[PDB]
Amino acid sequence: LSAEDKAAVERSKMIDRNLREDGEKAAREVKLLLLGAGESGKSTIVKQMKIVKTTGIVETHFTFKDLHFKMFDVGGQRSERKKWIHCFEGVTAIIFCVALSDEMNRMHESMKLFDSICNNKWFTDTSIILFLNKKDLFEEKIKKSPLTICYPEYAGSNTYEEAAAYIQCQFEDLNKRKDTKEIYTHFTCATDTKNVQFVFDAVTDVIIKNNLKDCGLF
Amino acid sequence: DQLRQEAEQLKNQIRDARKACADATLSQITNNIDPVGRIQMRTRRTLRGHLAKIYAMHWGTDSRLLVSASQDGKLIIWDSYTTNKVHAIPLRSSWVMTCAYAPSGNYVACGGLDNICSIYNLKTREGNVRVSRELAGHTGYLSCCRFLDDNQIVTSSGDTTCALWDIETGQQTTTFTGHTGDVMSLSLAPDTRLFVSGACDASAKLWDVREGMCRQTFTGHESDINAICFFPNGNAFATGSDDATCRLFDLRADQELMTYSHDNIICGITSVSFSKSGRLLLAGYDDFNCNVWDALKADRAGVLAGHDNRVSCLGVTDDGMAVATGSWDSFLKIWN
Amino acid sequence: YLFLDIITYLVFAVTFVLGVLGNGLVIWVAGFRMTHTVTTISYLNLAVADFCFTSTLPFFMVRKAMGGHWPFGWFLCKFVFTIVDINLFGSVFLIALIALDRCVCVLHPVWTQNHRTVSLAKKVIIGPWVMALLLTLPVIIRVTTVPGKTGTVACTFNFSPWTNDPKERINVAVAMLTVRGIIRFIIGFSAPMSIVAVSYGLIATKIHKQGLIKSSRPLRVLSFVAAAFFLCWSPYQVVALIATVRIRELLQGMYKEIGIAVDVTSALAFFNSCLNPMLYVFMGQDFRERLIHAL
Amino acid sequence: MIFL
Amino acid sequence: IAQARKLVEQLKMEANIDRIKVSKAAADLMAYCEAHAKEDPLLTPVPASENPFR
Amino acid sequence: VQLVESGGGLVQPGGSRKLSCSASGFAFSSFGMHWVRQAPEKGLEWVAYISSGSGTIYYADTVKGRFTISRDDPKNTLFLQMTSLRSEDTAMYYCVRSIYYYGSSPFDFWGQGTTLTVSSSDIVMTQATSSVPVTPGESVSISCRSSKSLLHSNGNTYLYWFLQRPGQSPQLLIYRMSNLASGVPDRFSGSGSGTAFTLTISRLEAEDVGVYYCMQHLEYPLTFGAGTKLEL
Ligand SMILES: CC(C)CCC[C@@H](C)[C@H]1CC[C@H]2[C@@H]3CC=C4C[C@@H](O)CC[C@]4(C)[C@H]3CC[C@]12C
Ligand SMILES: CC(C)CCC[C@@H](C)[C@H]1CC[C@H]2[C@@H]3CC=C4C[C@@H](O)CC[C@]4(C)[C@H]3CC[C@]12C
Ligand SMILES: CC(C)CCC[C@@H](C)[C@H]1CC[C@H]2[C@@H]3CC=C4C[C@@H](O)CC[C@]4(C)[C@H]3CC[C@]12C
Ligand SMILES: CCCCCCCCCCCCCCCC(=O)O
Repeated sequence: LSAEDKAAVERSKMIDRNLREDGEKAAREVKLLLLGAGESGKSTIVKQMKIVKTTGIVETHFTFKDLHFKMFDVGGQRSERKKWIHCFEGVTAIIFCVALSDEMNRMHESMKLFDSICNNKWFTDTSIILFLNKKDLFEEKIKKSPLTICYPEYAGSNTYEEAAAYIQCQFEDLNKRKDTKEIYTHFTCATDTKNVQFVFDAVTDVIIKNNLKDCGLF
Repeated sequence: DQLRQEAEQLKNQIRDARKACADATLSQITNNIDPVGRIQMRTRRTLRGHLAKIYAMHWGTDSRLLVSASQDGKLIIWDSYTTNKVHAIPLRSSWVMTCAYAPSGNYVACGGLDNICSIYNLKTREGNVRVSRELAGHTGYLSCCRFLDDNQIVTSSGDTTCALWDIETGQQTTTFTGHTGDVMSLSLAPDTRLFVSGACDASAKLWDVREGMCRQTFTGHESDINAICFFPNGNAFATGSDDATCRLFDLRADQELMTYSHDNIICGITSVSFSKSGRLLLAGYDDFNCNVWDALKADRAGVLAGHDNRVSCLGVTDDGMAVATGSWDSFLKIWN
Repeated sequence: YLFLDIITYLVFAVTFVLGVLGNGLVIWVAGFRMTHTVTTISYLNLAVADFCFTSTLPFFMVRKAMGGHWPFGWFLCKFVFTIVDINLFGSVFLIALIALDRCVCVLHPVWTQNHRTVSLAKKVIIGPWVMALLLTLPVIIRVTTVPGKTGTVACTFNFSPWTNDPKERINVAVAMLTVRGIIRFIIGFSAPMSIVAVSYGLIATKIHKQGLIKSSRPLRVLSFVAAAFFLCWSPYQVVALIATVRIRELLQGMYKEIGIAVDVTSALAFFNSCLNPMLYVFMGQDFRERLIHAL
Repeated sequence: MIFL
Repeated sequence: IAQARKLVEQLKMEANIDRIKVSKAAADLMAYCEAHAKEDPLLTPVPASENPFR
Repeated sequence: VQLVESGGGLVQPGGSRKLSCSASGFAFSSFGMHWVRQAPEKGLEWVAYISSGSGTIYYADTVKGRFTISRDDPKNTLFLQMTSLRSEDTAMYYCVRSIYYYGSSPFDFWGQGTTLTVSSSDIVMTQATSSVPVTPGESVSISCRSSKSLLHSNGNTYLYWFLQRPGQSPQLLIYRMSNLASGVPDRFSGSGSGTAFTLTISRLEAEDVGVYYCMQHLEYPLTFGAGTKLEL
């Protein structure tokens, strides 16, 4: 049967208890993946956090209204994204930063990256939180530049509101999986609490949907 | 300029020489030997305790202890005979993608998206496992690492380069730069003089550990190479790629020998491993199943089924007595 | 009157076979083929209770078939009826607990993200079983076989064995059956129905006011579950209350249609233990996929 | 629950 | 350019390499595969005594 | 690595006394602990054992009831409470650490021990020889014998060898009958079979003189057997 094997089995069971405890502790964090096209406002978004050894992946931790957030930035990876993008298959949400101020066909690159991410085979049922940044520079440029430079098929008036709505619709019309995933859009503001409140509301919605699916009601 | 055309004519000369040095095919020679019997293996043990996808495993040299790495942030040492857990090492970064087990049995290693290879000492007077060294010179994610002689380790990364380190100093003794895409895997030769690396440029390269030079380059695949393994002799190796085929290359003929593919399978190959005598070739697939091929006749001699998700890692003991498979369903299985 | 008897026999037969099968497959799939979660643990407890109850139907069948004779012994009757009562109480309490769990998950997502764990589920699922044992102590204390003078033997409640005349035993039986019926109508029926109704009403109200991408499927499944529970259980409880109000007159054989209504509605009440596996585990797609994966 |  | 120089030099070093016949390599490969066929527990299953996994 | 014991002295018979053992320099919570006593001029006796996590406790038959062992992990403190002090409980007590997994070496570090003075076992290990004069540079062979076979179904032979130098604690030399301990010269070696075992020393030095003990770890009580003095 066992002579010293009993002590080894007891050690195994203590290790199992520790593993279960650590897993339960880790599963209560809300994980977000932050993406963008070459500093589109990621720095500002991370600066809106309230609360070097590595150069591969950056981790930011904060806490809002008793809910714990961990946000992962992989900007400094610059490898082939399809070799490691499947490591984030089960993240709660994807924050996507887009700068409105642009200027050589950079909005086009942002749209292409959003198309690649939103239609990815690893990110079906994953919701996107789309942040639009630098609205004031956009104000000034749209005052002294026509939107036809980027979008030649624009027809609406050359004021700010129609241009912003048109850009938002142009991004939101890239969602092929309209019956599975939802997109929550927000124009970045200068008030500290409002961005975090928007993220918190979207995350609560996604949590409710996941609970409904898990219970078998969805 | 004429440098590009010089390279083109050199390539034409090399391929013409390779065509000249070919007489027959391995199939023509092998079509008279006894086809091995159909293989039926069973699940002897199921190792459970990981809570997320398993990404790598490696056997100890005594064919009883094995290390596994999971993105729940954990590195577990398993006793295969009794399914007992010997050690559970927590990691600073949870985005681990590879692990190695030292031939002496004194150290383990792991790395991932942190671009750092961490080396842990398993035998300390304090009675716990402590991190002993952190190698940080790569600008891309670590994809593989293998120990050499308890003081030298070879690593490959997504920045298209390989490196040979010195553990106690922490400095890159050698750097190998010949690839154009991310390096995905490497395997050490039995004599530990040479090694082979596969990359996302669909090519394989043979490096000499001494002199830090590249001796040979093999092509033929259509997509990224995800796995590589030496033949037990040390004169050939096998590669698996995303185009749903395995290939066998020989070091001395500088040429492909055989292609293992079936029209009923279309998904990529995640891992590949030889048998003790080299007669069998095991390959893990995205279709949740492992295939056992006849390494000489190219016939699918068996199937290992039982995992509920992609089979990510594969290993064979040094005495050929068992096979370990690890999958994204967070379970390890022993087959015999 | 033969229509009632044949329909009762058919209901017992189909309930036994289908419930045993369904609950056995549910236990097999949920307890072995899957990794345990809170939801799977709750469904496993429900399946265990339903199976352990449904396994005892042939005893009811052979007692009714022989006209009331209990061919078995003292110990076997005590054991089988203790099992029956424990499993029925556990089933209703676990149904109420599942409803409350769904309500809390929908209404307080932040709390469940922080405190809904497998250890907590393990600690919580002890409550229904202990409550069932506490409520079932009377059946293990006072139930025994008694001989009917026609040469028969039937096993029932013996509240006063220390006395022989009917004069005191009638009063003792009336009082004990009255308190038993009150405890039954309150605890076994009103509380679970109230919990299920309030929970699913709150879920429907929130999911319809705050707005989702779609709402037909959750509402349909919730309505199916609640309506199935209510239809299966309510008539038996109401007829048992009618019986226990006039329980004294029943013992002297001046009421018989009450007894026949009781023994007909009992089959409908037991049918819920057979309907539970479908409505609670096979309305989900993944469970069906695993079931068809197994062969 | 049962009505004996 | 320098990179083209390095590439041409690498292919030059790769060109002057002795190559054996493919038939001889295949013969050696099958000879090794058959010389060790006895010592393969996966190729040849063993009874429940030599098996350490139950 | 330090284990320091405290709490000994002179005790009137029938009283109660508490000994403590403080650990510093290792992961105390991962180790099981043993109390082992040595009578004046006699051999070693195993007293008590508490496992890691305090889920398993073992006592010898001669101390059952009146002895209790326990640990406190945050302070790294093992301790033993004794009541009804008889006259056979005059001894020096040793605090020993041991860890159990595949390939580990138990019983590897011994404390210093405290003297307690009071005024007034199905397996037998028979180490036959008392004393053996030796000379430096000579090969020596100590032998040990067991009533039961120490081989187990899993292939292990649970025999251990300890050396006690004059005036110090014992230290492990060989564990599981053939595994040399860490920090022990290759001069020592061990072998045996089933019920007969031997420890062989190739060349001998001045610091090899002491008492040698064999120990069995196969079953519920741990029994040593009287030591073999090795003088010169
Ligand atoms: C009245 C008669 C039928 C009693 C029969 C009891 C049986 C059918 C029930 C009662 C308790 C149940 C077990 C409770 C514990 C576990 C562990 C869990 O992982 C599922 C399987 C298993 C093993 C259950 C299987 C079915 C079970 C054994
Ligand atoms: C047989 C009757 C009378 C007694 C009822 C006790 C049984 C049915 C109950 C009581 C406690 C329950 C178990 C408590 C622990 C767990 C948690 C998880 O690991 C699987 C379910 C499981 C295993 C429960 C299954 C059902 C259970 C075993
Ligand atoms: C119809 C009724 C009787 C069935 C519903 C069962 C409910 C009311 C009972 C059954 C189990 C009970 C729980 C058992 C475990 C605990 C212990 C502690 O952690 C908080 C209270 C809590 C959470 C109890 C709250 C009430 C509880 C949830
Ligand atoms: C089947 C176990 C699931 C665990 C949860 C089941 C219900 C137990 C009690 C939950 C909370 C009750 C009070 C709700 C309000 C709050 O918690 O803030």
